[PDB]
Amino acid sequence: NSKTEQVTGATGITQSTVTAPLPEAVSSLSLAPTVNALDPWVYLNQTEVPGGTFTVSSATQPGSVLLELEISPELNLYTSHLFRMYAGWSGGFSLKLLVAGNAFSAGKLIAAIIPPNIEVPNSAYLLTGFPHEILDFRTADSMEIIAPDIKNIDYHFRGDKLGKLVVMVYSPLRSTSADFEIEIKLTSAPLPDFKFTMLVPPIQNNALPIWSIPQAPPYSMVNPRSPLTPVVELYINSSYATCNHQLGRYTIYQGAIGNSTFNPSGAWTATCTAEAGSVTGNPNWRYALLDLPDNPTFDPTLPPVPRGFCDWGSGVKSGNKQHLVCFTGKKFAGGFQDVDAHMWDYGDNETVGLDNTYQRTIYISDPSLEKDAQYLVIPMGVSGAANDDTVQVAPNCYGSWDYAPTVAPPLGEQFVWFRSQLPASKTTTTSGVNSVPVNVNALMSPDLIRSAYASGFPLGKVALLDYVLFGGSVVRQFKLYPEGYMTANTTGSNTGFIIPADGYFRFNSWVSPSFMISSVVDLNL
Amino acid sequence: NSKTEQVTGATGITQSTVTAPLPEAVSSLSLAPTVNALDPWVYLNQTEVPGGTFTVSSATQPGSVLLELEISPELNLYTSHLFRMYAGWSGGFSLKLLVAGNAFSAGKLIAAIIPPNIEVPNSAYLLTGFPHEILDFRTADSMEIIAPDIKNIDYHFRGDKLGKLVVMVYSPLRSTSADFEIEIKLTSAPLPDFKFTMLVPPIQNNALPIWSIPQAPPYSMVNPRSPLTPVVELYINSSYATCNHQLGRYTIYQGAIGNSTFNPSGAWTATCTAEAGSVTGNPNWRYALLDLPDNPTFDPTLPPVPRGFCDWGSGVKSGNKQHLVCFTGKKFAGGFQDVDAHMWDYGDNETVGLDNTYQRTIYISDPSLEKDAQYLVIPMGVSGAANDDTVQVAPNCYGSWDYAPTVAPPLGEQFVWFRSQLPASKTTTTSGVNSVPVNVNALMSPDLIRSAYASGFPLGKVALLDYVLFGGSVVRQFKLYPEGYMTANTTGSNTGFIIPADGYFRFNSWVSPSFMISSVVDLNL
Amino acid sequence: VTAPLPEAVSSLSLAPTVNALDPWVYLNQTEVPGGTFTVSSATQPGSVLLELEISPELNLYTSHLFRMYAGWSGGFSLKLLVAGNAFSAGKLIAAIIPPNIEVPNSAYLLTGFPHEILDFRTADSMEIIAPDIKNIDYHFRGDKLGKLVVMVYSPLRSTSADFEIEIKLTSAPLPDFKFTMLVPPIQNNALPIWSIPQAPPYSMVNPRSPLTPVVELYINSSYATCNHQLGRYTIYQGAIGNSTFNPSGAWTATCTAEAGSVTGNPNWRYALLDLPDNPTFDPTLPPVPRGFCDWGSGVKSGNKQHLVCFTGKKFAGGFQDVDAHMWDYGDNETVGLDNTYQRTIYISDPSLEKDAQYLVIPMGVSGAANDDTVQVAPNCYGSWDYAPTVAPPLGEQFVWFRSQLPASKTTTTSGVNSVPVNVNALMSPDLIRSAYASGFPLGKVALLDYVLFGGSVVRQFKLYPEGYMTANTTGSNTGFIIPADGYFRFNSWVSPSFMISSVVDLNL
Amino acid sequence: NSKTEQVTGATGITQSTVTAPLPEAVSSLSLAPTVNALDPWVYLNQTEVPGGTFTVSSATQPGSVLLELEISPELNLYTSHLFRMYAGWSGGFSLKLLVAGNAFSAGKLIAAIIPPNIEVPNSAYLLTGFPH
Repeated sequence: NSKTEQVTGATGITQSTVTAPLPEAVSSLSLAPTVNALDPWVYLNQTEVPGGTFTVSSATQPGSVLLELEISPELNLYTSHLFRMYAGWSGGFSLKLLVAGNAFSAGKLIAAIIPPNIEVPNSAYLLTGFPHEILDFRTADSMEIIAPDIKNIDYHFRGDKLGKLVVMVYSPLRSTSADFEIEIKLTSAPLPDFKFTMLVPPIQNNALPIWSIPQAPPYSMVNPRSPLTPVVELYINSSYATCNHQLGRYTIYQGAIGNSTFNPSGAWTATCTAEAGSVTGNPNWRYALLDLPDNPTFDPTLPPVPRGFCDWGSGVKSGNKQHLVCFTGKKFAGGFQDVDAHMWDYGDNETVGLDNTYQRTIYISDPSLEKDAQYLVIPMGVSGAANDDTVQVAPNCYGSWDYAPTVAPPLGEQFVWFRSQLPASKTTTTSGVNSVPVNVNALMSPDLIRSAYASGFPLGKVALLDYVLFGGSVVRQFKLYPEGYMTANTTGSNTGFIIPADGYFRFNSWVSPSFMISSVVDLNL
Repeated sequence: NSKTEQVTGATGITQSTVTAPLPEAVSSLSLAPTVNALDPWVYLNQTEVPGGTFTVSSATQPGSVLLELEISPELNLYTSHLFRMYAGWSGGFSLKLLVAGNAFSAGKLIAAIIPPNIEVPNSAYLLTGFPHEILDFRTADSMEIIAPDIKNIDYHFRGDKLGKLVVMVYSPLRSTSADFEIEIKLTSAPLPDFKFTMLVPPIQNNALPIWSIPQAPPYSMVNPRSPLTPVVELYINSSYATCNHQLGRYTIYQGAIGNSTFNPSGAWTATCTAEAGSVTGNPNWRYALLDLPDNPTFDPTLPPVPRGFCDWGSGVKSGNKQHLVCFTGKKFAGGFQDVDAHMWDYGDNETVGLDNTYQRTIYISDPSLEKDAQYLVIPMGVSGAANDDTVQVAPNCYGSWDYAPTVAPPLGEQFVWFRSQLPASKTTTTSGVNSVPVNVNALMSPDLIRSAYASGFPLGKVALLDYVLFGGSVVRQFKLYPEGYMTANTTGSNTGFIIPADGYFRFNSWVSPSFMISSVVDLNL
Repeated sequence: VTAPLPEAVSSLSLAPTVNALDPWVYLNQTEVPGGTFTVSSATQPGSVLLELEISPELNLYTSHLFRMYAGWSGGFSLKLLVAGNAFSAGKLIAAIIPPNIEVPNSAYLLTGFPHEILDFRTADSMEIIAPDIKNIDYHFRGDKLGKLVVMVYSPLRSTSADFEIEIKLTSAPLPDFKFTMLVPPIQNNALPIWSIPQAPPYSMVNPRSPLTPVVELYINSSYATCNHQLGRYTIYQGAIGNSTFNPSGAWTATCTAEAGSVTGNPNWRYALLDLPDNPTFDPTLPPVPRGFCDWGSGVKSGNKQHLVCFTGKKFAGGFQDVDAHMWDYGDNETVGLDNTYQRTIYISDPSLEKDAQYLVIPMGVSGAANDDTVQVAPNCYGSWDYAPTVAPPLGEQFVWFRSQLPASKTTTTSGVNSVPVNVNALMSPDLIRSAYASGFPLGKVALLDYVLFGGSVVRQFKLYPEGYMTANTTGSNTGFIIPADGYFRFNSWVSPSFMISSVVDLNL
Repeated sequence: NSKTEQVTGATGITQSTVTAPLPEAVSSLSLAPTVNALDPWVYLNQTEVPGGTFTVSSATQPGSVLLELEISPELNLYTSHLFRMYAGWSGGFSLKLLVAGNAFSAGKLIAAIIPPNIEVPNSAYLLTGFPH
């Protein structure tokens, strides 16, 4: 049907319609062993769907899909919670489309039902070929879409392909003011024919509807790329548009990726085997060969480094002017002796095949090194001319082993880094290397992703996180991606922006990867 | 009613009775805003209650309470899961008491309903003063107890005092065989009058019915008392009947306790301020005074140490024969210079008030230390004559600050320690201290407790954990207490028992603190 | 009759042909092919005793019939045959797990599923309805199916002398059970009955000593594990580790020189075994020629024991001066080469010139080598697929195929001297042949009768799909004699937790 | 049918059942030249069959067959004697299985009818595939 409500002041109308673009084939549930009814009050209340908020404005509708949601129990909060203790489900949902339109705007919206195994077109013209419903910004407030549960079986087990709701702009938004926006909110409630099938213990791989983040401050976060230094501040740099690190790379799906580990402190120390020969032109740059306890046969499919070993950058070919600093000793017997700060770097300069690379072979700048002895390596700083930027860029990774892929934030927003201050190691005698102060940035702390593992991310959504500072305002707002990085909308460049690490993360909602954060941090200080 | 079933072979009978010791006053739910019905199949199935398993054998019933369970939605698995999305509840439960009795045994059981705000007596004779039901081991298989929901209000909000089921042995078990036991299992299902009241978002402080532990191996666990060394093995020592550590002390309720921290690697390094004077008789044992960034005014209510600082033991008064080893440098400018392995210990020997104590003041064994300069301290080993036992016993804690209380395992079971091998720091020149190899044990890794925080422990129960080794058998079985330690039943002494750290923890069930683990590890190798 | 989960008759309107069963198959209760298990006082609570997929394999007749049909539908009726006693008490839980749901490892979680409490006092002759849970009209092959899980709820305690309760499931398809789409009877479901060919053990080849006939089945209390890479076969992928189906043809290998002479023993010269099947030196491929010897000598040994092989120089179309030389794996100074099943070996002979290719035919052991030393194979490292170390369940010991290697005595300076030694193998390929020809039921273990003396003496062994036989034994013995002239007779399919009633008395 | 008798002293029960695992197709004897009836008292008395005694104890059931008897006039003593003066026979037999069991023992027995030209399996699991 359709209901028309005259707005306050009689300057327009408001249409609230109920539409069923596709007739529903109600499953008889004949093969369902049990038909588990829901709480009748679940049908009667409408909850915001995860990822069902979008803002239509100018510079919108070049062909984009505003929201695309699978018709499933995950739409409603209470059905999503209930499904954890159930094995099957059936029945459609009542999709309520809240539109914050105005009588003095212009433009149209189209929402369509897309059956399973059908790709979503990137054109409203094609989208009109689906069971659809046209919406006008001048008079719309709420479209109740009776979304059917399209299926060729009596009830869904987990993993089945499901129908989708796709909403995109049909005609571009127009308004006199350039700042006008259209808030679009979608809420769901199961249809009265919705049922669950078997009672099962509430342990599932399905993501929790709400992720509860412990109020752990960022300073209590271990820095994967600098375990011995606490995280002191959250960092944003417009220059750092790309991360290639192998440490601090944790993914919601397949655990720690690249060379990352869940115990950065325990995996920070590594041992290397000494061999004869040195870098050409530098007789004291003795070659070393890192031990691979997890890859004893040195399979190319396995990482050519110990797990969690340092991935700091030292420049392309910069052995003359900068290096890496590690504590180096020799294991005499039941321990290491004569441990001192030595000078080291990856590769051997010149050949780009293995220099500035994350391979097995390294060199240590001291003549007393003798072969084939085992030597301790604890990377602890940079010495010659290294700054924050050169240590930010990790050495490249080659081969067939599963290294962490290079990632970049979507255009318009920057990475948020866990920044720690690495102190310098000054020396007054000739036994040191006289390191230099430097800051180390990591994409992501292991523990917060660990907290995310228990709940999990709905597929496929990114977590919108509120970062609360000193009891309420100011509240910063970030997006956490399942790939293991966190971003924020920015204006300006401000290479060196600082956010205090005294706050705590608070889960806000699930949003699409293309969602724009309403709260934009101004880089310009 | 009562049903008598003749056993197979006619060598006895089997009584399955339904009893209602206390009549139920069904709440009219007149003030309930909504009455949310449950899935009818929830009423029809019986699930094992958390902590509702006990084994009656010989050396039982000296007055003990076998099980004591509050009548609440937490009894049933599905009601416990459902209650997370509800604000109130009402109605009783159908408590099914499975008894694995035999016709050729002897003894009796008594189960009673105890109203709220009434203490549980430790005598069956007193327990007969409650609404009770007598059970005989010869003929019992299942008593259905209609447990009422005793209340003076229409429905329960969270936090209300609830009635209890208490089961204890009425007459001692007797059998010809000395190894005979009585498995006692209790299962619950809500009564048909059970209802929920308001629909609320499923975010509550209530503990999850099932705790999902990630399959993180113990070697990937950070060692709080030795962050730089990975956990290599799980350790059991019959001698270690008491732990007084301030690191590795994490509690499900109030976070990290004592001096423990969630980032052991980041808090391992500390700085001290040098002052004039040395320990009497040792001019080179220069006094040092640890900096307290979190306690700048040095309030006695706050810890007199930096968070997460080393709590290793060095003996009562043993400065002559053993010490602690730390890397010590002086912060010249923007970093520390001349960092070398130095010799240090808590207190100043002699006075027990501050020596072998966890207070602010320490001494460092070098003459070149000058005051009042700031010095780096990274504890990394022990030098003189320290062994595993002396480092196991942490220095004592005094004052009004909230230090981690000394804990001991209940009689019959021993602590399970996260053991790591700390390598020695040998020196060939005169600039070292020549440390000694030693092992460091911690009660509990921070991350596993962190995983426990998301789910939480039901109050008040301990988690029974299966430790699976190399794909199934052998499966070791431990109890994890909310205070932050893990135990196991043992036979023998075997000071130095070793359990591989390659497994993973798997949650089994919730049990009472007094529960005896069926799987007993034999200490004698 | 108890039904934890109701049966929903699946109409079968979409079935092309509804193939009705023989009506007498419904009326005859038949033992479940694999639903046999034992409960003992040593069985830990919460341990899974029986995992049964609700499929046409629950009944002997339907299991045989299913090989002709592409689809099926309908549940089963299960009857408990509990050989209980008057003295034991305990509980069992039988839960119905719907498809695509993981089986929990604790009784606490298992009680969440539809279930039934089985008390040994009254569990006998109790009827269990095994529902067919599906959202489709009928099942195809390879579809996920519901499970029947039987777990110990209360441990079996006895008021008298301890007894082991034996429980057998008996099944009959429910009257709604139907088949669809007749297909040729070559389908993948394992045969409910396995017909072992009549062949004595002594007619089988010893994988770890092809040249020596197996003359004994051997049980040792001290062999708690097996790390061999030879004689390792599985029902699923056949030969595993470095095992081969032609041990005799794969026994000989060749090696090449290195220009090295071992640090400490100049007479010991290394060698690099060539890998015709691994010429690209792939770490993920075995760094050993296929089927090559995996005898063990010890750790940091060599001054007291080695391996003996026939070594010759290949000149042209043959070999030069084949003589018994004395060899061993890896070096003798580093872990990862010594006592490691890898490419590098050393041969004790002064004359081993540059880049020459030398034949290697392992033949025995020398020095202070013992049966125990050769029993333990060298370790395996790397990412190449090697056979995992296996151990029998507690209370059961491996049954070995024992051979008698004769010594080789030399009265001159040419050649070395060997010591008599016995070599054991987990399994000859001959027995497994028909086994994976017919297949094993999912998760079940073949119970075999070793018929001896024409039937007067019959030993019972459990043949695991992983490729070893275990025997229930009492007492301890460093070596047990079993004649190899008998033959194996298939008894039934049992769960791996089943305890063999007939116990071998080792201390005789 | 089935009859349950309570043992003396009430320390157990005793089941005496009558079972017909395979329905009998009674021959009409249409081609029989004469149908020679037996003494009615022969049907009424039960005689021990030759070879129909076995002792089940420990070290038993490794797969063995305790007894295997052909259904023939040789089962009964009087029918065996009578068959000597007769050329043909038809009809089944009432096989009574005396078991000296006790309530405080454990174990089970399976008895099956095996049709002609079918080999006897050496496994109880296979034997369950017969009318048993």
